[PDB]
Amino acid sequence: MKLAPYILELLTSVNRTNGTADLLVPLLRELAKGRPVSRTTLAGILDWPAERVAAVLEQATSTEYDKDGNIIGYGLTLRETSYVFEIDDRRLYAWCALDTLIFPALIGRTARVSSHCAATGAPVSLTVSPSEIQAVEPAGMAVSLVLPQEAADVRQSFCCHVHFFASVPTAEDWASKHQGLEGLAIVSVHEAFGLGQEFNRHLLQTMS
Ligand SMILES: [Br-]
Repeated sequence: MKLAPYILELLTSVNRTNGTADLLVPLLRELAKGRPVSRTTLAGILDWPAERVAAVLEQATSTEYDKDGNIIGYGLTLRETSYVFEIDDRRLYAWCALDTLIFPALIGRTARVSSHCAATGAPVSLTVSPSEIQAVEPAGMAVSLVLPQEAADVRQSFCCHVHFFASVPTAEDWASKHQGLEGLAIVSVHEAFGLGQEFNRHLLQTMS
């Protein structure tokens, strides 16, 4: 549908803290290897002062850490979620449905994505490559969107309301019960993948 309001707010959230975009893509690529990522490793890859890496990360209040303070989750995560993101036989996870559609282009890999419909519990799965989706099951799979909020916890304000559904009508029935969610909208998974492509396009512009 008319997804400009979502594109816009998603970008404002990345652009809100300088360096977030420059750090995101390298971190996603390293996490995609399936192992925890240290702050020092990230500094090395970015050629940034440690102080700089640390400031960006402190603004990203949903970031997940392990027992050593290594990064293990930033959209893409090693900690189990409802969104399975498998790349060459490494099972990783994503914070939400839209993340699984965005990451393949950013890490340059095709992913076997699977979840369950948030309305009915039905299995859903698809193959997401940098350019396209395939093997969409069910064909009519849908995604919920809400509007991102400034200075709100990203996982609790956005990611946790952005689900896969077995169909648009199934998703729309569900949405009619959750109209308190700001900007709640239902789109097809193809529309959501398109939204991810526009996000990624703008993101790569923001980068140095
Ligand atoms: Br609009």
